[PDB]
Amino acid sequence: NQYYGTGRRKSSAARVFIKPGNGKIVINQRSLEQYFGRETARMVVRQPLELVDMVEKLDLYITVKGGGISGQAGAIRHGITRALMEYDESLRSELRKAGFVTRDARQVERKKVGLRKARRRPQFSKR
Amino acid sequence: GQKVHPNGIRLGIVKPWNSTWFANTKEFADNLDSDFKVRQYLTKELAKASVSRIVIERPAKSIRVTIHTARPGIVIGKKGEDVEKLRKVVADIAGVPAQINIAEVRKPELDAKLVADSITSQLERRVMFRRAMKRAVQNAMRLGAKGIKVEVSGRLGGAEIARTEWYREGRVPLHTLRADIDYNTSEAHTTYGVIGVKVWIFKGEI
Amino acid sequence: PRRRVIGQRKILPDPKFGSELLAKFVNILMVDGKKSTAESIVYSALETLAQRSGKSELEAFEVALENVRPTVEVKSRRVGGSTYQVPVEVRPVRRNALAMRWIVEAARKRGDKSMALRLANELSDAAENKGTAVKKREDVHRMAEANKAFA
Amino acid sequence: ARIAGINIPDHKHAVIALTSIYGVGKTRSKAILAAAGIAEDVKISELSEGQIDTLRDEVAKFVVEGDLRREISMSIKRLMDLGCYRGLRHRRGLPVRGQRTKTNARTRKGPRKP
Amino acid sequence: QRIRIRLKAFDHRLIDQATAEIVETAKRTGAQVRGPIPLPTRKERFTVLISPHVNKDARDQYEIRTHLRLVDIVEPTEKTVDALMRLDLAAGVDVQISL
Amino acid sequence: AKQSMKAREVKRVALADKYFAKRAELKAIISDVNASDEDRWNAVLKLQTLPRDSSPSRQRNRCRQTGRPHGFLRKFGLSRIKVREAAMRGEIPGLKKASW
Amino acid sequence: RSLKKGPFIDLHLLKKVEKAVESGDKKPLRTWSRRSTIFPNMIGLTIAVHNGRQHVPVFVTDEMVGHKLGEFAPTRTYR
RNA sequence: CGGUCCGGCCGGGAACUCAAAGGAGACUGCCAGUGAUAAACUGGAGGAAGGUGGGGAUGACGUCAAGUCAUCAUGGCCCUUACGACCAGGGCUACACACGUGCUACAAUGGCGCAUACAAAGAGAAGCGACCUCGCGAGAGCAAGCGGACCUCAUAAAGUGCGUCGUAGUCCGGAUUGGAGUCUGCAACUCGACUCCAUGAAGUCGGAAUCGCUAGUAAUCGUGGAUCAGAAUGCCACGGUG
Ligand SMILES: [Mg+2]
Ligand SMILES: [Mg+2]
Ligand SMILES: [Mg+2]
Ligand SMILES: [Mg+2]
Ligand SMILES: [Mg+2]
Ligand SMILES: [Mg+2]
Ligand SMILES: [Mg+2]
Ligand SMILES: [Mg+2]
Repeated sequence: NQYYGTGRRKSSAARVFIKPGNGKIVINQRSLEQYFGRETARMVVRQPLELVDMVEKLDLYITVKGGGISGQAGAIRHGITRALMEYDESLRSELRKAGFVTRDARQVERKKVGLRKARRRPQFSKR
Repeated sequence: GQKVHPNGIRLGIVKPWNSTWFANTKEFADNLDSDFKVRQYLTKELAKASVSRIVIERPAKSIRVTIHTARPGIVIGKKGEDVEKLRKVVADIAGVPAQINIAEVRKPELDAKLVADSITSQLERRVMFRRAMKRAVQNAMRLGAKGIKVEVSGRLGGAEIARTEWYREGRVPLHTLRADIDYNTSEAHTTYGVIGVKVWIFKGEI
Repeated sequence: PRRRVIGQRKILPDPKFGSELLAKFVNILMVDGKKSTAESIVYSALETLAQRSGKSELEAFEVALENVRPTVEVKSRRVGGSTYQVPVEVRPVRRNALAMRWIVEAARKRGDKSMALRLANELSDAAENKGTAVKKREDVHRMAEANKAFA
Repeated sequence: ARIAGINIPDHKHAVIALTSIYGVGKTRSKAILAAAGIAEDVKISELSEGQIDTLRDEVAKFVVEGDLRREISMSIKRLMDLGCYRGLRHRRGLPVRGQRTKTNARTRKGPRKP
Repeated sequence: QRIRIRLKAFDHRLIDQATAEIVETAKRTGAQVRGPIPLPTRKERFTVLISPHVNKDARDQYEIRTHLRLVDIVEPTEKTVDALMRLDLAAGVDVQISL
Repeated sequence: AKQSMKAREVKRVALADKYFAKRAELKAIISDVNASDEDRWNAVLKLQTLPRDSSPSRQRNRCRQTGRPHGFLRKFGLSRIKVREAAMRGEIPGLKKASW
Repeated sequence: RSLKKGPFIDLHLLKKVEKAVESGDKKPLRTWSRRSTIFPNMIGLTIAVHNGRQHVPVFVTDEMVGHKLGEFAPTRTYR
């Protein structure tokens, strides 16, 4: 049976299905390299496989919608770790310390009446 | 500073809507104007019937008015007569067929609208504003209000410089969304212009 | 900061070298939240500096930063109707930040063709302790040693 | 080389150099190098005299330079002689196409006088 | 085939009460029912200046939430059809049937 | 607004439904008909002899309670001021002050 | 400006141009149709084009064809 | 899992994403230090969230005869064959100037070309309008679907890839003007928006002085809405990188 983890960030949400055997990664039917043109973001999906060790140990099959580049990569990061903990849960202490268990709650702040943005205030003239 | 309308802020929380029909954008405006024309009609004809509140809903191709009144016999008239004649002209104004419901206002001195109108009508009679207010407060409390205030504004007693004045007994937590606060309004058209009356009544919480 | 003291956000390390320091650098060079394009310019400048100047990429960085790092500075102050200039001994963490910041600013105020070439030549100049950024440290000291009396 | 303008295009990429002519922006320049049979990123070098006079031939089809300037001035003169709103605007050094003058009409008005 | 009812209203507690009525009625009258499913709420919004003259930054921000329910009825057993079809439902609920 | 300004709208509404519902539609279609009467239609002339107040674009949305030609909202048929006053008394169904 | 299908002109002024043609010219023609397009059959006449307050005599000309009548009747006095 | 038009597409599956109605959860509760064994603070654990977690609504008694008689209402006053009322054209858009708020720039952290990955939130029947076809184009003809988690507006742009320009008033910038057109509308002269061709101003980072912002903020990138026949650089709202 599959071991699963949901992850989300900003307006993104990544589903993450774990199974043993290899260093394979398929996001939205596409390869890790193909999906993310940025190699840094590639590293974050790999991270949950650092403290927790996969080389050719388990398959992660994933998908995601919503948000953008780093939102989708953060969300997948998050969902993997949940799927790792699903597999043991002992692993956590490592994952906690990593900062990877937490759901980063920082959403974009709404645009408010009388202001140019969420906080940017119209330039003030004294006279 | 400016205070938020205490009926408005509590809609959905502890205060009901007075119009509660559904309608798509097509006819929402038409419905809303039709509501205005009926409330206006009824509010005039029943001016001396102590009408405190008119609920309107629109089931299917219908409209049914509920007239909350402290004087039901007046509104109804001998054996249904006055109800009926109202119905026949509501239905005209409304377009669709019409039904009228009548709900007793048991204790009007706890009804902010009839309190406010009562003071309004009293200023027009030439009663003194401190009296009228203070009768309202005293009455409201001896009947079990947790609190009440009534305000009066503009040219009290025909004074050249306009004034605002209020009295307040008991408790009126306006910042408590939980608080059953019954708030309403009335204008006194006097020989020296308009005197606005605001009224708040606290009836307990949740 | 009248009442509320704070800690400081502890940014992730540079993706390539795993350095928090270079993360402080890319961010400082970054503009309009273009992180992707910021680190591209920092590396190519480090790559230009590394390849053809004796390598040791992290160390090359330090040799240059070692030179623009300021030990003391002045903090303006208004006492009895007078704006006195009090020379303050500055703390290590910021010491790096000023050092990095003046290197970045001197790079954009340069004639070369791209920010990467500019950045590279600023580091090189700083590495040999010369150029604008080093000179920024020296003015800080000339200005500091002058008001040595009021420390 | 020189072309209908009797102007001398720079030495560097062709599609941009043709822009040097007056009455030839990018759309014409692209179309001509294409209407000739040349590559757009070629310099004057190797673009031989046989290939340059075959370009003169293609550009010859447009009114350009003195011919175009005359043609442009005369169109303005017309408005002015005609006595219409547009013409009065040209003759009064103010903007022709409706733009405000209470403030900011300054390209047309020229730098300000106190 | 199937009869599906779309329910929309401005008030939620009142909409699913009307939903509850229908489903139960169906379930009792031996109809088979898919749902009720919550279909996304379409909330209009309005921003209006709060002062009668000038003060452009002073505004009220209103919204009307429109709630949606899908009631899907598998078997149209006539008793069910009569059961449903003279139910007494909240006036402020708009009811649509698909056939 | 002025009684006379309100009256003007009603005249305009009436004319718009009388003429520029159907007759103007036909004339517009016929001016617009590419395939036929490319030269002698005369429709463009007749569209002009019609009352101006027959064109719908001549109509202006006004607060139905006061006549205000500014700050109008099609949803309610009112200006923001009367929208709010009706809103706070709870006379606009479904509507309340919203935050998010 | 106007789409190529239809050149615009007020009727009342057009018929005015007709009668002025056949019956020989008169004194100025009084018109408010600043919007109507000048036609070749106006070349010769003098149309008096309103400018808000007065009617400007305009000696129509070959080059005026296609233009608007209002283009020749300044509406704002700038001194 | 069965089936292959390799399309969740049809059987189905009800798991997961999401939808939305109800519920749990966070209280200095726990441990440690500081602090008069106090309140409180600080650090750590557990935890998605830690010290009012983040954002909003919520604005006390009152101050400024502050703003609105032009939203409406209204005391007093004033006009009434005119201060009311109808129509056409014009004006509110003027232009020696000055100030306030903005947009777009001066450029290689960039411009251009080709290719290409990832949003959120709204709007829609006198409406949103696909596909097809014609036009370089704005658009036009033809014509489905949809009162919408179904159809349409609608291809996000930043970014990444390759190539080019090589520090120049330029392959920067787009003002202004000529020519020719599109659509809305009885009607685009005064004064609409947009397109094609040509034009290519000032501007190479702004004196004195001065404003915003403490975190998913600033900065930057696109997206939608109200009003609205048409007319957004304004306003209100949305998420991307950060
Ligand atoms: Mg040129
Ligand atoms: Mg009036
Ligand atoms: Mg209009
Ligand atoms: Mg909930
Ligand atoms: Mg509070
Ligand atoms: Mg005053
Ligand atoms: Mg350009
Ligand atoms: Mg703050």
